[PDB]
Amino acid sequence: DVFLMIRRHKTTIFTDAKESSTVFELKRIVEGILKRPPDEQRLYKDDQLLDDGKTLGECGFTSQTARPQAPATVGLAFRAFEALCIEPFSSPPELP
Amino acid sequence: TSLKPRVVDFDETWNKLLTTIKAVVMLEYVERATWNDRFSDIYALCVAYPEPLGERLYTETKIFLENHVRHLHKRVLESEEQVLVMYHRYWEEYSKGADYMDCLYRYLNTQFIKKNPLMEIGELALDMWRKLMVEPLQAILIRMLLREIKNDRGGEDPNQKVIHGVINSFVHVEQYKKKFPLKFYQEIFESPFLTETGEYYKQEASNLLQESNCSQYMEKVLGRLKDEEIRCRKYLHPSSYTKVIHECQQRMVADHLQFLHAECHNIIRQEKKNDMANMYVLLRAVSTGLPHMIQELQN
Amino acid sequence: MYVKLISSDGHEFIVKREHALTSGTIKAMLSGPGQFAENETNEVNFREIPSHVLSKVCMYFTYKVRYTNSSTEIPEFPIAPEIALELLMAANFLDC
Amino acid sequence: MEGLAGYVYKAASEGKVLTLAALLLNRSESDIRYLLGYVSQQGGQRSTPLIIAARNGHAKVVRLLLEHYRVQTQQTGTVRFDGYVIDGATALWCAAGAGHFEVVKLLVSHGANVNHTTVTNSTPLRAACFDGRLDIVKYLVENNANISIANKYDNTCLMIAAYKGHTDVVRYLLEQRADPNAKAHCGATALHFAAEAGHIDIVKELIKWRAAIVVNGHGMTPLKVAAESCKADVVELLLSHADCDRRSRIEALELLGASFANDRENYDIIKTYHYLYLAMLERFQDGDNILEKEVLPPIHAYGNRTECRNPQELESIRQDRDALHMEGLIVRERILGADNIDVSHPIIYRGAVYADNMEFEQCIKLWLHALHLRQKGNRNTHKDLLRFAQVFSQMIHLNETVKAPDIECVLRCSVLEIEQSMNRVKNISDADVHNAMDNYECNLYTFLYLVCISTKTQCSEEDQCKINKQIYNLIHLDPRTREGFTLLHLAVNSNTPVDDFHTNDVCSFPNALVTKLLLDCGAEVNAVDNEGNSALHIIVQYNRPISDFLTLHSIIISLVEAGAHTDMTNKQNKTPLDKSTTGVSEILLKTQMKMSLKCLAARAVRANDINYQDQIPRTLEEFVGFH
Amino acid sequence: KHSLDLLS
Repeated sequence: DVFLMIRRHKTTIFTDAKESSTVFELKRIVEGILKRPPDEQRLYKDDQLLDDGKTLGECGFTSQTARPQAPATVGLAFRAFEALCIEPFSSPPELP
Repeated sequence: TSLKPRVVDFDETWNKLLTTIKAVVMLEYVERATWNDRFSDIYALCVAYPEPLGERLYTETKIFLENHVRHLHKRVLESEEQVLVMYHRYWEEYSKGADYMDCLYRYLNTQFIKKNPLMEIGELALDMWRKLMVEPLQAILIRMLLREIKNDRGGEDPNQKVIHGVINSFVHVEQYKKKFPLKFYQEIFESPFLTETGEYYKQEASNLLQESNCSQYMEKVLGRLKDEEIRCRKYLHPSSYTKVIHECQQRMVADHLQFLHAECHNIIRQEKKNDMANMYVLLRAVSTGLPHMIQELQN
Repeated sequence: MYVKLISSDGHEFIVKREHALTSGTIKAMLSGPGQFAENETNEVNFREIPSHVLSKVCMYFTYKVRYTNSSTEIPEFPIAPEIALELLMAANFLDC
Repeated sequence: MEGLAGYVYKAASEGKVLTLAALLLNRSESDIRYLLGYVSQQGGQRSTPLIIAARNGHAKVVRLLLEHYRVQTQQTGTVRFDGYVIDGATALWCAAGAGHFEVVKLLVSHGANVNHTTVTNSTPLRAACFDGRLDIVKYLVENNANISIANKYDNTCLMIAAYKGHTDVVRYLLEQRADPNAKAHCGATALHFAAEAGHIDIVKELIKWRAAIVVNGHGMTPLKVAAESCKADVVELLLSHADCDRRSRIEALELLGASFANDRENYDIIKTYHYLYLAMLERFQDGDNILEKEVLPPIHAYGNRTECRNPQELESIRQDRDALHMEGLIVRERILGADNIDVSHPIIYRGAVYADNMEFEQCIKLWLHALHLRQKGNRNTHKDLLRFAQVFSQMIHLNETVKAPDIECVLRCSVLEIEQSMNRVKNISDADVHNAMDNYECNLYTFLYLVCISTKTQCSEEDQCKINKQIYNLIHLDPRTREGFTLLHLAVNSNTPVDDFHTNDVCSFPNALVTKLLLDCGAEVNAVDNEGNSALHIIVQYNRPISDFLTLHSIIISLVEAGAHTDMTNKQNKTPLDKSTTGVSEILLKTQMKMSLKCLAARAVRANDINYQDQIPRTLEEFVGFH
Repeated sequence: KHSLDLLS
């Protein structure tokens, strides 16, 4: 019951995982979606690296901080290392 | 560009939209980018500033449809003997074309037509097929159809796909009617068919009775009924299965009970097991078949 | 099974296909001569929806899929004051 | 000193000669016997340190124990697993089974029982050739081993060796005058076992030993056993034995040719036609002694063709794969009488392949014949019913009209199978009670899937009447799941298992139509399981109300209108309102709770323990028991 | 599937 928004430069992937899951599952998922093998992509969290070993339960993706109505963003970088260059969303208009 | 109401020129957006709806009703190829761009054009017309052009979009689409199905009607009527295969070729192109155009016109359907006597484009396109292509061709269609069914009874093998699609068109063309969706199909086809199959099987019952005894008439009748459960399964609507079988029963085995009840005596009192089984299956479906045979067996 | 909803800024919001078909037009945009029955891209190009509000639409898709049959005091959907009146016409276009 | 014995057992199994010597050092004679001779449990096996030393092939441990401690070679313990719970085996039997020649020589020289008998009369020589080591077999026979000693099922040392691919031991045992005419428990000889194993070398030595070919207990020659095994090499060596006459050799050629037409791993059209044509050629060549086959009348399941008597008929249907398979099946059952172990199974494979390419009508009738014969043979068909319901579900998901009389006869077979499982679990003891209950649950679930797919098909009035009659019969039979769930509980549950195949596209639980049909056939609407949950308690707990409110509303109103007491209490005294865990189901039940003075009066009677035995209507004693 | 896995 954790919801994540995996972020490329512009590409965003809306993924759902169990409360007890690790990084390898998300790597397999983004391999199945982006057609990129996991050996050249590493996930992130608020612009700091994450390892393939530890689980998302203690990684900071708690059920009350990654609810489906407001999922937590996750970085994604592909080897062509390249730094995280996530482009933010559009600027909302001011109140009329 | 955003989703706000903007000034739209109808005579240009519609021309940019007609080239897609004309190529989606004929099941031609339109690229995915153009198809996804069109969904904004119906939206832009439907929320155009300062007066929404939903009335103009719907009226022009209806005019284009009545100028397209009528073009198809001339082509189908242009061919003399191939009107069934020209109808079916122009129906499967238009039945799926109407559905795809209804998918395209979803915003018009759910925020202008349904919100406000008007018919949605999915209903309108089909209702304009039964007014400009079926009904003008109604006399020709339900005459060439019954000729094809009669030839199928005669041993010929017509195109099952074409006949089934044409007969299924009469019920699919009124799929959007809430009350009695099969009223047209029973009006245009079943009543002309049940009357037609009634005459044909009355003639066949009189012909079989003139060259066969009761020990052979029943086997031939059960052969016709077993074939009739197939000659109506691959041609007619599933609702017509019970009506055709029941009508061919009460034309061939219930209009000749006098022949069957009288010959039931000799069938039962000689243990003709192969004949007794055939009579029982025949006489069970008839309303008053068994209550005599039962008595005979008891005696 | 992963439809790619492009936005006005190129933000490709890849979302689960069953999640996106909760909206009528995305169901319609993939119906007809836009099916592309090859499970390769299945992309949708919203040339009129900004990325910042398409992201909220995607969060709504996930939220609705999660809390459809629950009705057990569902959490309120966070709509910022400035992004409303953009989300309103976005949900008008993408019905439901 | 129990921990020391476990340490001794651990050391011998691990082969720690240094640790075992240290543990056994400075130990008295009583201590040595206690440490060497005690039965220890580890990993589901109760084995002694000497027994476990032979299985692992620790010759140094075996030599150390036998030479110095002079431990007796008569210890008994449970050895091996996976269908082997053989008890009473000595250390020699373990080494022979493990294929360790050095341990066997050490044990026998120290005084091992060469002719030792276990609980199931198993000789160490029987386990010696089981592994496949010729030296162990040669050593035991030279140490006065009786080859003729067999188990209670009469499987000698040659028969157990012929199971595997050990050519060296079967030939060696034949040199030591192995009896070729011995009969097993089902009248079987060593030729029957070697024929099905596909070992031409073992089979060809038996015919050089004058095997004296004879049918088994069921009445099939070992040549026919290899004929059905699709082993052409094993079959095409008995013609030189000059004892098959002409009828036996030509029925094997047909059976061999028939078997190639229906096999998962031995299917080939060209080889099938070549052997079938050759069988037909030999029948119709001599002329004076022409061989004619007694063809059975055409079964409706077996297509419409009554074999191919004319030579032109067989050549004409060579290009037709369907007729090629059909002709093999007819002669397959004709030889065996259609009441053998492996008659229906090739038909099952034929239908399953026939269903993989959008062909259904002829697939169904093949499985009816397979279902018909296994019922005569007292064979459980839970898997057959499961796959049959799966195929119907696949048809329905493909919006294909499924023929209804097939569903009727399959439902009749289902209720017959459920009754067979009922009296089976009535007679079968605790030995296979778990398997019997598993098959029982599978049969009930398959019957429920069949009822669901019947409700998903638009059938005729008489067909629906027959289906409801059969369901009424099964309901009167009153099945009970191991949880105490009746037929009604499983039709309203959400935990009712559905197989992973296309049944998920059609069959689902709870289902309104299935519950309505069960209540129409007079199901026990107030049935109480072991826990106490009624038919109502199971669906008021349903966790997805809003998504399928139609199929919860329909079942709630159907249960209430069928007389389900809405105030019924389980063993914990929880009304279905209490056991709701949902506002929707609780209120939807409350709208159906017609409050009656009878319920309140019964609750007040049972609340303060008022003796109501035989002082009230008999129809009220159970009513009070509801509360 | 069928004979692929249901055969066994």
